[PDB]
Amino acid sequence: AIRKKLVIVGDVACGKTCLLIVNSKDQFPEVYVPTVFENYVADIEVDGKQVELALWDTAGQEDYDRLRPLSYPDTDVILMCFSIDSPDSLENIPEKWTPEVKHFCPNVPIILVGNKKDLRNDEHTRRELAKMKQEPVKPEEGRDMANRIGAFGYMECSAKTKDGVREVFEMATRAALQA
Ligand SMILES: Nc1nc2c(ncn2[C@@H]2O[C@H](COP(=O)(O)OP(=O)(O)O)[C@@H](O)[C@H]2O)c(=O)[nH]1
Ligand SMILES: [Mg+2]
Repeated sequence: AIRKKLVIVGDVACGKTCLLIVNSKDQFPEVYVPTVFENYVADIEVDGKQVELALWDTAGQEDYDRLRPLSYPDTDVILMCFSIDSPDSLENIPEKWTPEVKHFCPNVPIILVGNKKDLRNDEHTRRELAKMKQEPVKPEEGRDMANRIGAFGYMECSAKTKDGVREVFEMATRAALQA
């Protein structure tokens, strides 16, 4: 079996841990975990190709800026996340996440992921953003950002509804295998 390491980064609350936890065989309600603390492994076949992806979660706060790089050694693919209900989280993609990842993970492919796709048409989300004269991120904005940062691809998903989640991890596996 081919062994690859994946790291997920992005602002706190943008859905990183939930995205990884969709893959987990075992589930544990009413426990909030800042990061996946167990050795969670994704088993993905890509055209008769048994690949095991170790999934590494990260803490996005500024307080962890000096310890977060402990997660980066020997990474094979990055999931770089923002959330579609948070224009601020997209702004931090070029300003914080891209230079940090390119520095610690040189030449490692980046999948840019827009999380919480279910919230784009959600009435409450629309109202909360609208009161500050904001709106959910549009797909064209994610595509434009993937171009600016040189990402391998841009994909949208919802850990809540599960839409797009498979594609994220299958594309991350395809990315990890090119090197
Ligand atoms: N509506 C919706 N909420 C989500 C989704 N993913 C995560 N959440 C919620 O967003 C909050 C933060 O998620 P979490 O995975 O802990 O974010 P992290 O800080 O990036 O790890 C939690 O309350 C989740 O229930 C999603 O796809 N859709
Ligand atoms: Mg988390």
